[PDB]
Amino acid sequence: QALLRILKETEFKKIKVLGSGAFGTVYKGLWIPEGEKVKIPVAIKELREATSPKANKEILDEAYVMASVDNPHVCRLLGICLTSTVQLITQLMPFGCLLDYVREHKDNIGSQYLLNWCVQIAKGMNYLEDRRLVHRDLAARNVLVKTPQHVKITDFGLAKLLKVPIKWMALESILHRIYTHQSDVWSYGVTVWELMTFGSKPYDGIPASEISSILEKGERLPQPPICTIDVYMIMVKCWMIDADSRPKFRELIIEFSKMARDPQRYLVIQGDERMHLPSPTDSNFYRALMDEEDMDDVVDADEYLIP
Ligand SMILES: O=C(Nc1cccc(Oc2ccc(Nc3ncnc4ccn(CCOCCO)c34)cc2Cl)c1)NC1CCCCC1
Repeated sequence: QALLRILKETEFKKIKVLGSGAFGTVYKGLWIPEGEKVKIPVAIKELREATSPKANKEILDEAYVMASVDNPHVCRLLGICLTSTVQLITQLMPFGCLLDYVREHKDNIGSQYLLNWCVQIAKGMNYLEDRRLVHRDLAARNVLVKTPQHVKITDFGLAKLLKVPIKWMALESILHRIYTHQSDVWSYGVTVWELMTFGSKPYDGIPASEISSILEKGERLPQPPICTIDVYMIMVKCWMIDADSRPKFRELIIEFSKMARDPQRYLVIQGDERMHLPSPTDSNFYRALMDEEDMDDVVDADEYLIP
């Protein structure tokens, strides 16, 4: 019944690799809770750096807060396994990361989807601010697609305890290692900019070492071709030097929700009205994650977790 489930090595299996980078490797696999006779599709993140049994209580305390998050726009930590390594277990998000998604589907993404994703991300970020949890690493690479209609924030927590994403960071975080919910708003603006450019790399060609001086001179990310000046001004406001003058996530939810009621007024996308995204049944990203032989008689995590 534990909110943070403590999993034995025997209670999960890594089936295939999903991704690999800085902090470690993510696998698609199955959660098979002991004696419960049920198989749950999960992702498994195994951290690169070794762990000691001493820091374990500090990791568990941090992990408890991550396991406590319950919002439809935030991924919940389902379980943890601490041995020589730290392994984290979460619900498999069967469409992958949003950064990749928008790059892939740039020809079938309408203004309605883009604006709805902005709303969902702000709602998730507002929920973390209610839990007094600064994300520190919001970016489109850390948002996951549950269905084309529904995205979720991931990769928050353990950050201060365990490469620097300079181009997403607020100026005060770069200069003084100040992180707050208002620095998260700055990263949210870069995130929205990534979505609206269908996954462009921010400040392409500018080296990370020069970013602080460019921001001090007043330079910012340019207006995405699809964005009206109403939408671009929201982004610009997220990057004000004065962190207290930036929008709050609560205010962002309101503004983007208004835009989402009349989407073609705020984004100009050629052929907008005719754009459709492949369903779970019609998707080959989805069917590639799920048509494996070992992904046979499974139960979705949201279902299993009905108390
Ligand atoms: O890790 C966290 N916190 C944290 C917070 C919550 C959960 C959580 O667990 C996971 C997070 C992400 C993923 N990945 C995926 N999950 C689901 N479906 C897919 C599909 C493709 N992927 C792969 C692409 O994922 C993109 C996101 O990386 C997926 C896997 C797990 Cl288990 C870790 N903080 C770190 C802070 C810095 C130091 C190290 C800890």
